[PDB]
Amino acid sequence: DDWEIPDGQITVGQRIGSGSFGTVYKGKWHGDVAVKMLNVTAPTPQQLQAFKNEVGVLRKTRHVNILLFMGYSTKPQLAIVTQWCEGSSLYHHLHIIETKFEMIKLIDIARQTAQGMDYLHAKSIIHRDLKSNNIFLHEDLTVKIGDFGLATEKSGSILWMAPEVIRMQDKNPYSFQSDVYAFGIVLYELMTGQLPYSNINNRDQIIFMVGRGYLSPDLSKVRSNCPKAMKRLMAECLKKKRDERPLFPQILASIELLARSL
Ligand SMILES: Cc1ccc(NC(=O)c2cccc(C(C)(C)C#N)c2)cc1Nc1ccc2ncn(C)c(=O)c2c1
Repeated sequence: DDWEIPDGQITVGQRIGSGSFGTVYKGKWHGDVAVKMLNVTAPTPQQLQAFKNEVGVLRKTRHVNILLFMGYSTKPQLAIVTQWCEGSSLYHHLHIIETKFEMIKLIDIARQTAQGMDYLHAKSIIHRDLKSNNIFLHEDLTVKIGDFGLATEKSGSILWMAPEVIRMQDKNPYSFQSDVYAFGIVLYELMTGQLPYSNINNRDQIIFMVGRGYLSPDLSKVRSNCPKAMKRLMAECLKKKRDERPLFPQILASIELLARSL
C-alpha cells in the first residue's frame, strides 16, 4: 500500500489548533479533510521518527469508531491527513456547553467508545491518552476515537491516568488496563456530567493521592437515572489494582447487556 499525497493537492484552509507537536488545519482534498503538520522548518530526526510511528499506527486502523486516516505528506512539511470531523468532542459537550444527553444516548456514546477501544486493543494498539477530549461526537451520532492532543509527542491529562501510571513503575506502566481505567473515568464523566476531583484545586496533590490510592472518583455522584449495572461496571474499570480490571471484549459485552433492556 502507498498513501502519500503529493504536494499542492491539499488546500490548507482555516487553522484550528496549535501545540508543541503539530498545528491542525481544516482543508480540501477530495472533500473536507483535517491536516496536522508536525513541523515548520527543520524536521528533527525525532520528529521524522515520530511522524513514521504515528502514520504507521494510524494505517493499522479501519473502523467506524476510530478517526479515518486518509494520507500523509512529507513535502513541503511532515503532515498527516485524516477525515474532517463535524461537531464537538465529548469533553466539549459535557463540560463546556453541558449538552444534557439522555441515558439512552449516554450509554450509546459509552458503547461506541468501548467498540473502538476494543478494536484498537485487538489491533495491538494502546491509546495511552484516552479522555473525553479524544472522543469526538462526529455528526453528534458516531463516536470517533483519535488522539487530538498536540502537547504530547505521539511516538499530561492527569485525571484519566491510572494509579500505576501516575506512580512510577520502571519503564512501561501502560497496558490495556491503563486504557481501561481512562475509560472508567470517561464513564464517570458521562454519568456525573462532571470531571473527577472538581473540589480539589491542587494538581500535585491529586497526582500524589491517586497514586497512593488515597483519592478515587466519588462514585456516589452518578445521575440517579443511571443503571445500577453501569455503576458496577464503572467501579470494575476504576479498580486501583491493575490486574483486577476487565478487558475490552468483556466491557463491551457488559455494556451491550444493559443497553438492550431499557
Ligand atoms: C489531523 C490529524 C492527524 C492525525 C491525528 N492523530 C491521531 O488521531 C492519533 C495519533 C497517534 C495515535 C492514535 C491512535 C491510533 C492510538 C488513536 N486513537 C491516533 C490527529 C489529527 N487531528 C485531527 C483530526 C480530525 C479533526 N477533525 C476536526 N477537528 C475540529 C479537529 O481538530 C481534528 C483534528
